[PDB]
Amino acid sequence: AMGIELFVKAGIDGESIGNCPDSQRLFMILWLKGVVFNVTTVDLGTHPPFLTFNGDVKTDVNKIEEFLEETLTPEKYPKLAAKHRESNTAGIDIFSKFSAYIKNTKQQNNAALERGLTKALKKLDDYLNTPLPEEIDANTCGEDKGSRRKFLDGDELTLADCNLLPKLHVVKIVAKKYRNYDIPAEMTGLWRYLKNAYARDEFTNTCAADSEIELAYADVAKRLSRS
Repeated sequence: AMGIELFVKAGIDGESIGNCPDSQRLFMILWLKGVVFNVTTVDLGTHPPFLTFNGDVKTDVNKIEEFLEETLTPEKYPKLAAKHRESNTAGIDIFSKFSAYIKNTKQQNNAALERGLTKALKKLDDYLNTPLPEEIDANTCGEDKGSRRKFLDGDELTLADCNLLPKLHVVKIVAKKYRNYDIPAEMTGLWRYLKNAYARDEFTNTCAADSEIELAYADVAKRLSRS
């Protein structure tokens, strides 16, 4: 861990964190590992974020994630992988559903696309509200016999969170700005998940500005013009 330089996307200001979920993903991982590293916002354009370890460039985001978990190990660094297989697949279809929802221009399809995103969101809400086996044994579940854990896998942030949280945040900001869509408040688990993230510095200080995210989708998202 002698040399760790992280190159994330830069915002319109040229210095701030720009909208790039993959960037926030790796940023959060390094932060949660407690390792010494440097961040440099650069104009990556369409190029993905990357990092250099001891001068050697690392590429991909999934491959970079595997390297960091395999290199920064106990006892000096905490293992950040999720213990439950289900935690790594919750909400995987959300971003895809959201993108098709906000990229649509025909009003005749809006309703269906919206239900698509909502259903994807409810599945994620369901997992977060269903107590994990540990909580059931521990009797760590609420009076509603409902899960009250803070994140996907448990009460500690994991690689699954570093991957999902940035996309989920983007979905919330953009879908609201360009469709006036709100993640229903009845999805108590999902909202409790999001609020917990906003309380942790590792997500807050690695997060792009609401205006930055919105401006980023100004061309991507389309207005429901055609019937």
